[PDB]
Amino acid sequence: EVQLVESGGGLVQPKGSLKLSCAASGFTFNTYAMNWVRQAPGKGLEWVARIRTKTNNYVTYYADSVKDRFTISRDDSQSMLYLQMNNLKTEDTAMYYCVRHVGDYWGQGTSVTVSSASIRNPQLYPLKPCKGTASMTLGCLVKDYFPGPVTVTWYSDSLNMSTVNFPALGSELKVTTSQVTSWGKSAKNFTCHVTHPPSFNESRTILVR
Amino acid sequence: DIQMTQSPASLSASVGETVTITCRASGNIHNYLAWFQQKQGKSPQLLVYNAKTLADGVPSRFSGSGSGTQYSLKINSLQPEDFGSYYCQHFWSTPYTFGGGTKLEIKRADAAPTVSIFPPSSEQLTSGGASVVCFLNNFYPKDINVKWKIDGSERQNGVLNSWTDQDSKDSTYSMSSTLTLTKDEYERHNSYTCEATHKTSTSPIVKSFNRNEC
Amino acid sequence: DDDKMSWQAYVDDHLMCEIEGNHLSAAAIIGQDGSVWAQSANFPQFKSEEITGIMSDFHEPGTLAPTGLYIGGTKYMVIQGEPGAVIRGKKGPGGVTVKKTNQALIIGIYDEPMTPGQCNMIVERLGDYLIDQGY
Ligand SMILES: *[C@@H]1O[C@H](CO[C@@H]2O[C@@H](C)[C@@H](O)[C@@H](O)[C@@H]2O)[C@@H](O[C@@H]2O[C@H](CO)[C@@H](O[C@@H]3O[C@H](CO)[C@@H](O)[C@H](O[C@H]4O[C@H](CO)[C@@H](O)[C@H](O)[C@@H]4O)[C@@H]3O)[C@H](O)[C@H]2NC(C)=O)[C@H](O)[C@H]1NC(C)=O
Repeated sequence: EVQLVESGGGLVQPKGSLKLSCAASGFTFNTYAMNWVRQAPGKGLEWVARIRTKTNNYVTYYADSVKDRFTISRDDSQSMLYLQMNNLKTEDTAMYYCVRHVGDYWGQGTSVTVSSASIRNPQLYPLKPCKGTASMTLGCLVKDYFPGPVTVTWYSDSLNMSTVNFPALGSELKVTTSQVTSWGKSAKNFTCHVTHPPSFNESRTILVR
Repeated sequence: DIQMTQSPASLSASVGETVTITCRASGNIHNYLAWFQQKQGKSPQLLVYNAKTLADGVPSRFSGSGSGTQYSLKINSLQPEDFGSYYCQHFWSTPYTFGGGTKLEIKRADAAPTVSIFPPSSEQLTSGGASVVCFLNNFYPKDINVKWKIDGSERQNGVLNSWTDQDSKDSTYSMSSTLTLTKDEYERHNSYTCEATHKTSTSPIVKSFNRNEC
Repeated sequence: DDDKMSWQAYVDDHLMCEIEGNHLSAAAIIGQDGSVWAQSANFPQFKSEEITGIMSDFHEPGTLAPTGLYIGGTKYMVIQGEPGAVIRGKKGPGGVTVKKTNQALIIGIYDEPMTPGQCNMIVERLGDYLIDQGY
C-alpha cells in the first residue's frame, strides 16, 4: 500500500541544478516527516535532508555537505516531496531515495550523475548459442553507455525462468551483461527490454526453433 | 554532531551460525537507533527500529540490543538470505548520521562453475565489432581465473569480468567474461576457447568455430 | 499508526534513561483527553481540571500563567516555553516540561541535581519523534 516513487534524476554537468521529486501513495502524507538519503555508486549511505509536518511549521534540516546548496520542500495537497539541488559537484553523484520518518518505507531511487561527459544511449545485442550447441541459457549484451543505470528486464513465454544481471563495468562508456536460464518445456520467445534513464526504451527478441 | 562507527567491516559465517554487528555513537543517542539491511541493486530495508523493536515482516532471528553509546544487532540461526550490508542510523539529533556498513558473506561448501560461451551477435558483427561472451553461472568461492584463447593463443588485454553478489538461496557467485574485438580481427581466426580455473582439478572450457560450424 | 512499541517501553527507554549523569524524577505519556497512555512508578495522578487548564494554555498561550501549572495537586510556576508546543514550570530546584504532540502530551518532572535543559531535551525529543509519525 505504502509506495514512494522517485523521479527526476539524470546526468548534469558540474555546477548544474536539478529538482528531484518523490510521489507518496498509501498513507496520510501530511502526518509524516520525510527524508532524502543518498548512496554513492560504490560507497555507503549518507543522510542529506529532512522536513517536518505542518504541526512544527515545516521545519527543514540539511547536512553540512549540502548545507547551502540544497533545498527540501513538500506539497501535502499533492502528497509530493521535492529536493532542489544547485551548484552540483562531482561528490553529489549518487542514488537518491525519499525515506519516511525513521525508515519504515524507502523508495525505488533516482540516479544522478554529475560529470563533464555526455550521455551515450546504449547498444543492445542478442547473444545466442552457436548453431547446434543450443542450450537453455540465453542472454543480452548492453554495451557503450553513459551515465546509467540500465534496467534490463526479461519477458518470455516460459515458466521456471531465472534471470541473472551482472553489475556494470566502466567509467564513461560502460557495459553490462544479462543472462536468462529456462527450464522445463521449451519456449519460442525470449525478449530482453533495456531502459536508459533519459526516455530510452528498446527490445531485442531471440526466437528459438 | 554525533558520528557513528560500525564494526566489523566484513564478516563471513556458515549457515546456521550467529553473528553480531556492533555500532557506536560519539554521544548518548538515548536508544534512537535503527538498523537497515541492503542487498546489491536494491534499496535498504528496516530490520530493527529503536534499540530493540523489530519492524513488520522481519524474522525473529534479529535481536536489537544496546544502550547509551553502544548498540549491537544479533542474528542467530543465520540463513542464506542474510547476505548484504547492514547500516545503523541514529535519530537523537540532526544530523541523523548513518554508519560505515558491515558486509556479510555466507560461508558455504565449495562448488565448481558451469561455463557457457556465446559468439558475437549478427547486429554487433554488422556494426563492425565482435564480442565473445562467457557466463560462469554457479560456484563458490568467488575467487576464479579466466583465460581467453584464440586458436590456442592466449589473449588477456580486452576481456571484461563482472561479478555478482551471492545468490539468495544458493549463496553461490556468478561471473561474466566478455572479450571484445573488431570484425576483421575476429574473422581472421576460427577457434575460440573460454577456460576457467577454480577447484583446479581441470579447467572447464567451451569452444566455437567462427562460422566454420556456427 | 504504529502499534509495535509499547508506551511503557517509550517512557522507560527514552524518558527515564541516563542523560548527562542524571535521571528524570518522573515521566508519563498522556492523551489530550486525560487518559494516561503510560507513566513511571512515581508519576503523580492528574486532576481533570488540571489537564484542561494545560490544554487551554496550548490553545491560548499565556492563559495558565495566573493560575500556575498544577500537576498532581502540586503548584509549579509557569516559565517560558514554546507557544502551542511546550509548557514549562519551576518549583524551586525542580520543575516540569509538558511537550505537545498531535494527539498526546509528553510530561517530564525533574528535581535537583537535574538541569532544566536536560529535562527539556529528553521530553521534547520524544515529543517531536512522535509528532513525525502522526502520534
Ligand atoms: C515476443 O515477445 C515480445 C514481448 O512481448 C511480451 O512477452 C510475450 C511473451 C507476451 O506475453 C506479450 O503479451 C508481451 O507483451 C513481443 O514484443 C511485443 O509486442 C507487442 C505487440 O506489438 C508490443 O506491444 C505494443 O505496445 C504498445 C505500447 O506499449 C502499443 O502501442 C502497441 O499497439 C499498437 O498497435 C496496435 C496494432 O495496430 C494498435 O491496435 C494499437 O492501438 C497500437 O497502435 C502494442 O500493443 C510490445 O511493446 C512488444 N515488446 C515488448 C517488450 O513487450 C513479440 O511480439 C513476441 N513475439 C515475437 C514473434 O517477437
